Amino acid sequence: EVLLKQSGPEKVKPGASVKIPCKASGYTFTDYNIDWVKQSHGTSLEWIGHLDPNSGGTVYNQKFRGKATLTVDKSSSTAYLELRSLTSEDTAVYYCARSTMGVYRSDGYYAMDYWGQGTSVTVSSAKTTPPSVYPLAPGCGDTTGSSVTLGCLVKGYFPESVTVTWNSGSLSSSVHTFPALLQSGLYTMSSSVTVPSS
Amino acid sequence: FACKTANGTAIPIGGGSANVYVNLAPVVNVGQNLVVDLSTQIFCHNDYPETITDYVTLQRGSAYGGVLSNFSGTVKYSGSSYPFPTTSETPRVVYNSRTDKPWPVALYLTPVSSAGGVAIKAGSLIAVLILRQTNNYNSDDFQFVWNIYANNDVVVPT
Amino acid sequence: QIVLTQSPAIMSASLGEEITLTCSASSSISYMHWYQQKSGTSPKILIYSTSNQASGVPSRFSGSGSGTFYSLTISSVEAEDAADYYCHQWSSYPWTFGGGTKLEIKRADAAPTVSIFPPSSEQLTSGGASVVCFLNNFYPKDINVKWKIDGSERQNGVLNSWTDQDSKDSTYSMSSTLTLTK
Amino acid sequence: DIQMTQTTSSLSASLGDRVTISCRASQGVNNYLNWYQQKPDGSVKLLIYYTSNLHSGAPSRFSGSGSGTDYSLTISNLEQEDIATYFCQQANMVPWTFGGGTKLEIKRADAAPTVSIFPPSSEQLTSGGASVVCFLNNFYPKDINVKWKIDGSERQNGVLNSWTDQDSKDSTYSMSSTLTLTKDEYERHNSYTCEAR
Amino acid sequence: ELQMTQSPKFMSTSVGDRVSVTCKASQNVSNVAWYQQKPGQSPKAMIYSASYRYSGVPGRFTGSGSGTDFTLTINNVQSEDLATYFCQQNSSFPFTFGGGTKLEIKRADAAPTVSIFPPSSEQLTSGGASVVCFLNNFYPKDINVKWKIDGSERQNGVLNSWTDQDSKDSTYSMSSTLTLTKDEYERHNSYTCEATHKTSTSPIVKSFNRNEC
Amino acid sequence: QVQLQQSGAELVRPGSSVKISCKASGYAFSSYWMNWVKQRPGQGLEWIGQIYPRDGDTNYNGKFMDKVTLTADKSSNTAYMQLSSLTSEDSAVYFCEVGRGFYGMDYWGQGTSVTVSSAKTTPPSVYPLAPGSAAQTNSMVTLGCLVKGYFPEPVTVTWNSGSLSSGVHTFPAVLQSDLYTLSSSVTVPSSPRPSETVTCNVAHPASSTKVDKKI
Amino acid sequence: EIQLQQSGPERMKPGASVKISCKASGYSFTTYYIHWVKQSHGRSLEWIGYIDPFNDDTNYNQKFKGKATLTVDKSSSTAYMHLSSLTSEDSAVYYCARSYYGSLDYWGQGTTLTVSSAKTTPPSVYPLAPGSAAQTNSMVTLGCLVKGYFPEPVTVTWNSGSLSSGVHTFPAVLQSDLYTLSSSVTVPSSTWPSETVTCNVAHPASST
Ligand SMILES: *[C@@H]1O[C@H](CO)[C@@H](O[C@@H]2O[C@H](CO)[C@@H](O[C@H]3O[C@H](CO[C@H]4O[C@H](CO)[C@@H](O)[C@H](O)[C@@H]4O)[C@@H](O)[C@H](O[C@H]4O[C@H](CO)[C@@H](O)[C@H](O)[C@@H]4O)[C@@H]3O)[C@H](O)[C@H]2NC(C)=O)[C@H](O)[C@H]1NC(C)=O
Repeated sequence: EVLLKQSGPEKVKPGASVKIPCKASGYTFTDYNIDWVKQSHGTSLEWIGHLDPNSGGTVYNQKFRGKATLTVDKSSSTAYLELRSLTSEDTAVYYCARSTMGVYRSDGYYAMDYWGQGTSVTVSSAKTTPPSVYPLAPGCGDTTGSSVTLGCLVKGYFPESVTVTWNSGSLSSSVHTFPALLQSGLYTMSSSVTVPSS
Repeated sequence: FACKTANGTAIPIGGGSANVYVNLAPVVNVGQNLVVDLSTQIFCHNDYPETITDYVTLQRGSAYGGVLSNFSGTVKYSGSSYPFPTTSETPRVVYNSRTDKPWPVALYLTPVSSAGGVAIKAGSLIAVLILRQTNNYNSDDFQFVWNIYANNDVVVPT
Repeated sequence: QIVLTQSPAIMSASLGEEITLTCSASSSISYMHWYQQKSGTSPKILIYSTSNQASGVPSRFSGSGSGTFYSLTISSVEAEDAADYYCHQWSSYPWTFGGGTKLEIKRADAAPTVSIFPPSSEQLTSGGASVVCFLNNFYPKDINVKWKIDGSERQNGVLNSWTDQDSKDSTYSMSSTLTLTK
Repeated sequence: DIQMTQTTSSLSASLGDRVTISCRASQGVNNYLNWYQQKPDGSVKLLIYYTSNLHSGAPSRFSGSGSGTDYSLTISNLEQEDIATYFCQQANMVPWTFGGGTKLEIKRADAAPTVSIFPPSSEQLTSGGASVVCFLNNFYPKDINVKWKIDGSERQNGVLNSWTDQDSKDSTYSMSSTLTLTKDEYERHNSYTCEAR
Repeated sequence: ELQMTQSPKFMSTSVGDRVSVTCKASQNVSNVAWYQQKPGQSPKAMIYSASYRYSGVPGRFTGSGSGTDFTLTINNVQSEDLATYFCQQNSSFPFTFGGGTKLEIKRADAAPTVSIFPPSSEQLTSGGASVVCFLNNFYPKDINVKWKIDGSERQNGVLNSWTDQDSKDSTYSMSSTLTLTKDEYERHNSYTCEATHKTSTSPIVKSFNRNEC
Repeated sequence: QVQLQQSGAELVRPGSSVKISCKASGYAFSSYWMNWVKQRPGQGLEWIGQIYPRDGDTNYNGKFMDKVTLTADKSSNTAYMQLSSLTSEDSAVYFCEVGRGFYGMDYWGQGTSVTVSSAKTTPPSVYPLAPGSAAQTNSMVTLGCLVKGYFPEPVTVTWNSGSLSSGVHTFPAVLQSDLYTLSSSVTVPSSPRPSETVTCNVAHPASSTKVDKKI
Repeated sequence: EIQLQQSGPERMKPGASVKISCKASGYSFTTYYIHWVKQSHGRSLEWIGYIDPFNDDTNYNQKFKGKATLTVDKSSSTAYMHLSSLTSEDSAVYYCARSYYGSLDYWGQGTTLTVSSAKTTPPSVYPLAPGSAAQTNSMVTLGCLVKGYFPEPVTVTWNSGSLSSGVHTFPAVLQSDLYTLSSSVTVPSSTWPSETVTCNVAHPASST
């Protein structure tokens, strides 16, 4: 349908710059406007700015005036957010959204009605590290019943972006995935899956 | 002949003044229109329709505040359009019923090349429209003055 | 700048009940809008212009208010409503969001299903040692875990990881792990 | 509703003349008076609006003046391009009303009609029909009257008249008159004449 | 066109009396006005909306009635109220007035003094003739006049003139003129004038003969 | 004050047209309705129509629609009524009236007389009237001066140059063969005929002729 | 530039209903009003009504209320006129026009409507020839009568367009719901009967 797609998670060094794309499809790009929203600390939300794809005009929140720049590429139906001199306070998830503003609406419906999945930005000088994946199996005291549970333990990776799929997607239910935690500067997470005795 | 607004405030017989607060679209693009539709806000009627015909015109329309500085456009009135701010009196609309009828006025304003940022401030005055009512009966000539206020801020992308 | 305040930050309700959320503004605004964000996704418009259900929204969500006080009311609360709600205004510039209000679902208590896994041989090859204990599918959220290696009370080096409230049966889970050296 | 009346249906003129077309309203209009031009091919254009304002694209020869109930349109230096029909229209009250129209004409030296007559052909006679056609070509001015006679007696039924517009070459007019009779009616009479004056 | 009817066409009272003038309508009317007219003057409005007086109207005049029946009331006439009164309605097009109601004064009865005159010889010189009859100072106003020639009735060529009520004697008068040619006047001998009025028990007859004058 | 001033009397010919006026003063002429009323001699009042001068609106009577036209002039504050094809039915007095829009007020013009006649100005003929051979067997007698065949009205008659101010009855004239006929009576106690040869004085401004006669 | 495009000509039967369109281009569609005007055979102009494209409020002439309906589709910048219960009086030319400052500043090209119960018919061509002797001594006139065809138009030429001078074609007149036409040509007396003149008539509707 209507889809907005942003880049995957980005890891940057302090003082550097990043540019996040957002590509639209399933609708006429120039018939709507674009908004950018920042989600910091996992809960707080604040509007960054507003853009008009026809002319490239922008409305900025004065809080972000010296930090963000909004740009568009009309031919490719893509909008860009660029962050200038990244610091630790810039670690957040950034959203693009289609907005129905810019023109008069008979029903008075002015909203961000479609959101792209966010782009997580991490601002750190640490080195990226591959994960250490280990399997988890029951001990020889299980007293196996009708159902058994197996899991996977992942330790010592960076930055915080890890996905886990069980049975190559054949098991999309009864799967618990646990949030990552910082352990000596490296993230560790786990997941589990429940299957019958078969 | 007496007119009132949608929130209940009324102007009695003989003319007077009132305030109207209109909800605008929060964003207008360059080359697009800001629509201020007052046919849903102002309504009037004829008190004695069996023997008197009432004639109504838009005598004057003036711009103020951010509309004056940042916008230009026209006004829609009874089957035709005229420059806003107005330069003369419009044709006449006939009122011949005791039931309320809309005052068919709408503004169509476009941003000028220098418009940018917050173009219209919330709670500010944007226009004053004068309603002139005459009749078919005597020398009555009354002015119903409407002050138009913005209920929110409007921004223009630069 | 207009500050929107949502209080209290987290509230709870039971299936089929009726609950209301409130948003209060530092100044008068003409409209209020509501967004919903479930776990692991982006926000979604729910109520616009203080009273209008967005497209594809059940009629059990409703809004009302004026001036500096607005509210969003959910009737016949369902398990799908465990999410975060935000009030939004664009009447004044710049546009701002609310602080957020998490909705919790009360339900019947349930015991946890416990599994224990010895350290893997592959991990022991690398020189490390960590035992992971899974506590699955329980309620309420708050629960304590005590570890027992050998005969002593090894009350050190434990990491606990709660999950978000399930969206189908309103239960929690926890991952408890103990990391040491072989 | 407000009635609108134009002074003359037709008005003769010549190239280089100054032409005046006047309009009158039954009720005062508050200068909301418009002038339209229609070409013979049927296309309409706006010339003057609000009694004095040239519409963008109109020639500068045209001008308007008036107030209250009397209005006029003035053409400064007439051209062959200006030979058209003109309408006044008021927009002070609903419904909008139009004038009757004034059609411009080119002045010329008057001419006498050339009269020619034709009996029904043998093909129509064997088909059962019978029509006599009278031609009056290249006369001036437009106004003319034709009466048909049968065996000395007048006839005032079964007569169709057709007139052409003013010629663009010599500024003359033409008209045809046809009288249709059944075969027996045509054959039971002897004298047919076409008189035009 | 609504028909407004007044009856009777004449009313007679005396100074200080109460008189009520009633107007009848053919439909329903909401507004009825009353006007007063003295001879040789334009009408003067009395009452509007069937009850309310106009500016400069004495309190003696009062109005009443609704729907279809209406009435104008005069409390005590003062000899300034002796005029003709019309009712009017504007509630539908066209506006229509009433027939009118003339006011009079009730005095004692009187008899007409019939006086007949022969045609003048000077008139006969020109070939014309017209016999005349004067019945001045009679009351009331109901009276009939006839002419007779040689004892024979001749109801042709007779013109009659009335007089309005006298402002001094409150009486009436009449004039009867019978026009005849010169040669038809000379072919008869005697002429007779007849008069009968409301309270005339017996007719009053006066006559003349030729060569008597 | 408010005042309506009408034009003078018109004497006109059958089949012709006439245009009478009514000039307004003391109020906003253009903003009020102006009514026209016709009063035939010896009958009641008829309503002709009304006009609103600012916009030219008119409302006519069905009886007078084809004959009457109504116009107005804002500059001179004058209203016009025009009659066409003047038959004998059109001889009456016509009034202008403004009452609607003023609370408890009503104003009329003095009226204009329109006479439809085909005759021409004619000096009057006076003929003395005498009683029969003696007095009327009493102390009272009657005499009279007869005036016939004149046109148009009015004529003023007096007896002995106004000396006889009592017992005098002048009767209104009556149309006869397109000519008027007026007669007067005088009553004298001095037994005239054979006494005093009473005289009457008659005037006719229309022809500027003054005639005196004796009984 | 601003253009208003109307649909093509129509030919309905009595009692039917007809829809015509007017497509606006070159300006913001909803900022102005659209009016409709009728011109009958006889060239008198009649105002029908207007419609606001922004919210579809309509105003009609009392003469046309019930018979006519105005609608708009702001998605495609098109206005529509619907006329119901068609009679013979309804045959005219209909116009759409934009409105500004109390005037109709831009007009469409017009749509012709024909209401008739007749059917397509080839015309009957009848030659015309002089009577006794010659019409004059140096100038002669010949004719060509075209009787009983439907619908308009018919096209007449002489000698395949060779005689482009001294020719007159009179407008068609309806006779018993069928059109009639006649054409005249004048030639020097020495050319005819020395040469040959042939009346050429084409009726596209009947493929003649
Ligand atoms: C026949 O004669 C009647 C006279 O008896 C005429 O009556 C008058 O008609 C007019 C119009 O129908 C009436 O309306 C005007 O008055 C009202 C009310 O004010 C007056 O009336 C009250 C009741 O009598 C009094 O209590 C008041 O104190 C006051 O005297 C006004 O409010 C009207 O004006 C308002 O309405 C019109 C139309 O909506 C607007 O145009 C105005 O600007 C204003 O808003 C009228 O002015 C009138 O009351 C009534 N009576 C009198 C004495 O004049 C009747 O019209 C007439 N009929 C015809 C066909 O001519």
